[PDB]
Amino acid sequence: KGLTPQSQDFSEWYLEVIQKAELADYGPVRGTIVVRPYGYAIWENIQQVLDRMFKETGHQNAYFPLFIPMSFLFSPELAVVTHAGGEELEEPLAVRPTSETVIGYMWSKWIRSWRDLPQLLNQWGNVVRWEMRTRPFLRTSEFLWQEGHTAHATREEAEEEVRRMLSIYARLAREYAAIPVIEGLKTEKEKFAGAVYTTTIEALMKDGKALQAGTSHYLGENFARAFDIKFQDRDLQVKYVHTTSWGLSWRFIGAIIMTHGDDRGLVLPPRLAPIQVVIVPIYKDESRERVLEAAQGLRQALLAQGLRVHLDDRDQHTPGYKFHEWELKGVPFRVELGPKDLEGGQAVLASRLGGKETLPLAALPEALPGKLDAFHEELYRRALAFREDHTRKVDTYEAFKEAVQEGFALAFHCGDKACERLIQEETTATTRCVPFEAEPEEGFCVRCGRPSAYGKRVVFAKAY
Amino acid sequence: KGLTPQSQDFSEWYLEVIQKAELADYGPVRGTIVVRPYGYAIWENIQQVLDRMFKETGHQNAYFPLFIPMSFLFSPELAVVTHAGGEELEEPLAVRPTSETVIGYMWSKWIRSWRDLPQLLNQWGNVVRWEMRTRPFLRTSEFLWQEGHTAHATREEAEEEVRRMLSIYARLAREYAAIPVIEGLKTEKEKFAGAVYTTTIEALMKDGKALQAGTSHYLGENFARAFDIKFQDRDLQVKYVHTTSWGLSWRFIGAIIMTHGDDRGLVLPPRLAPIQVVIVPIYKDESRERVLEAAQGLRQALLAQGLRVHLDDRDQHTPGYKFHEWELKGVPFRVELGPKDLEGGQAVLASRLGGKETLPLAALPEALPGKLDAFHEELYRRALAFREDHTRKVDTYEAFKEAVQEGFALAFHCGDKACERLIQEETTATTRCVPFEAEPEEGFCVRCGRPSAYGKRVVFAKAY
Ligand code: PRO
Ligand code: PRO
Ligand SMILES: [Zn+2]
Ligand SMILES: [Zn+2]
Repeated sequence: KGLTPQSQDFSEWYLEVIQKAELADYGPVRGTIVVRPYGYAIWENIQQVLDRMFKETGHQNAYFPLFIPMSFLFSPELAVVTHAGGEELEEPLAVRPTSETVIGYMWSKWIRSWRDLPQLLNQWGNVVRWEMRTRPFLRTSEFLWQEGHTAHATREEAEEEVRRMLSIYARLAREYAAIPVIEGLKTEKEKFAGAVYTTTIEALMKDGKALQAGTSHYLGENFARAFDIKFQDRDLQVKYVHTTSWGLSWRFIGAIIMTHGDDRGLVLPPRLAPIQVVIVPIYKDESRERVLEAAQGLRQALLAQGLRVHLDDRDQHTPGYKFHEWELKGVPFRVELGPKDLEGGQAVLASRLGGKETLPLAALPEALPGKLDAFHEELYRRALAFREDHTRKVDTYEAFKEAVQEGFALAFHCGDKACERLIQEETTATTRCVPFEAEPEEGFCVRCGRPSAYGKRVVFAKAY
Repeated sequence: KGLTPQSQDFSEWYLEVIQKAELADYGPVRGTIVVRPYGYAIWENIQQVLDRMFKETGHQNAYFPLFIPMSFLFSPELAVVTHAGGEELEEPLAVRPTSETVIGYMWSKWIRSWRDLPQLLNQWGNVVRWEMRTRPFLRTSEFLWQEGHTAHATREEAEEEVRRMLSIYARLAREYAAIPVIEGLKTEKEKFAGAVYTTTIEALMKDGKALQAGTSHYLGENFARAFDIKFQDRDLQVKYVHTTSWGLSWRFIGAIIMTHGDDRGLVLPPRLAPIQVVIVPIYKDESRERVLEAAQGLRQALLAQGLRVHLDDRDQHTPGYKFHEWELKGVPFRVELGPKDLEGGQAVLASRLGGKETLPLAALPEALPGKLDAFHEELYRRALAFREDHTRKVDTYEAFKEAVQEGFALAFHCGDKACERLIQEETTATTRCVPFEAEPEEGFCVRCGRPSAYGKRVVFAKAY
């Protein structure tokens, strides 16, 4: 019995694919999950790519405390520790749901003058925002992520940092995850608490719902003032720094799953997939040697190409079982190398996106690289296609209600929080972002009729 | 205030070098510290080296929960969360002090047959073991580490795993940290709670005190039976699995500090140093372009050699500041590139171990690799020498008392926990380990006079 098809019950599909693809399981504590190897592998690949980009932009990792003094922030989202060291604590401690306060506290002492700027930090680690309904990679009390924090002398430098980091997320999304996104500003109601403004990249999942794939905020001098973070400038004048904050959690994995997955299971993007090419040898005692020798040789030839290949040499599972598992886990390509095919110097190259073809083993190494890129380009093409097919401009609240049932709704909004909150209360849909690049338009609020704001149509959609 | 020399007050020297090398700082919560970029970079290299070794030995990373059900274990060590989701928990959760239980729980349901073995897992993350007084990298409530957990079908396979890992640790210490260690067994009184036997690698710091650089435990089937972790063997019979456990925390960093640091600050082992060669460009307005062009050229030449080089062209600090900084931070080699020397195609290459010499930029790329290797060898050499000069066979408790005041004391012990405890109560010294490879000797306990156990002399010392 297969997975509950996407069109049947998308939600139940998602959970099942995660279990079957062995991406994760559920821990003994409600709301907490354990990321199994295969799943962790995806995370590690995302860490690596992001790290490079962070480093190339002059950022450095570090590590701040897990516990934060309540004074700095019981709110529901918080997991609070009231007892430690056997005794009850005078002031309870919050397990970090985010680290801006603690970092700010530390910057207050490290920063003295322009010589201590800019501060370009990043932290890979966990955080805790309490969750009851456990949904691997989408809803979990605890989750892993990357939270970058920076401090600058000028406002201009900070704002450039925000967009720089957002773009890095968009690039990871597009060039590495084959997930098309939309860059823009969150509305006042939707921004990060403490930030003057929040930028974001919004993606559209296969079930028509939007998902924020990453975020970068301009905190101005809000945290600087709160945590007394000032410096003496070259002009001998003492000023407040301007900080920024940017993060991307393993929710990005859920994005990968709900964007490219199908009724057969996962379909991982080549440039982030732990296994780009699995090799399943087909043989009998008589040809075991000659094939494994030809298989391993391929393995080595592929490695030499810099490809992430995996030789499923397991001598205890039918080639079908293997084939199924790798299909379930979304391995881009699969090479079935057997007796008869080998004899002509060829083998069969199965594509996860569908199709097969017997090619010459000697050509595989030179071919695969370019094929993987095609595979990636195709994933993106379809995703784009899907979005185009699920995006609609609306001028009436009746058309809007229809649109947010299928995907993205481009509506005019007055800009009033109460009006936007009403739209969510009635249709459950929210504002995703006020796109940076969008045809400039003026009109009237699709919900209250009053004159539109933002000078362009806002992206609306039901979101995760 | 300069660095309190080691001979004056080693402890104050340590706290001081850590602050001055900007390795870490104290967080807003007691017993908490923040690892600064430079310090974190050290940890990263350690992660990378250990990761490669773990992977080459078939281990895969995963990520289990931060929270552990209290019933799986308020002990002083624990940091308990009693409130979450805006209400008081009916069952207070414990912040993991170690991931033995949860992983066992998971294994209970993941393991069914011998097909599901061996289970070779590793996790990189944080744990919390409440601490009152805070001492960077040695005593902190929260600390980062790597904890390996494996499950095996046979007892032999488990024990081989145990030693395999300890050896990897030992290799890390020796070949990478240039820190000589001693592989042996912890006595019954000093083993890991829940383990059959605990192996370890003991190192001697420059203050004559011992320090555990890492441990590997044979848990037998204690956890397996406790969490009902069994499998159906090939012989159709159902049996318990045998599990191991091994860890190495950022305490290893503290080891690197107290093993090679001098009165001038840190001295980092080349193979683990974030920056192996730093290039500080000294120039004037009329010579900025020429100096920087050559400096960058050298940077690229060294990178090409696979060396970790850094070009310090910060505008927020002067040359004086920098040279002092990199000395404090312990960079193995320093390259002073100025206009005059550049005219003759030269620069000053200074060694952290002491030395200077104007050399032609063209020879540096080809010489440095070798020089670094020598640097490493030298560090190790001295470290070996230091230990030799601070290890002493003792046959009397009086001599014992003297030896433990300088370093290692090779004494005979009855093996009684009571006796061993008495020794510590009296001298504060502890058994570090009963070395695997040591000259076989029979005798009488240095403290109670009763016949000796372990068939060899037991390593004693005052430890961290
Ligand atoms: O939680 C957030 O959205 C910000 C950005 C990463 C760190 N904190
Ligand atoms: O704490 C210990 O010693 C074991 C080994 C690492 C995980 N737990
Ligand atoms: Zn309106
Ligand atoms: Zn005794």
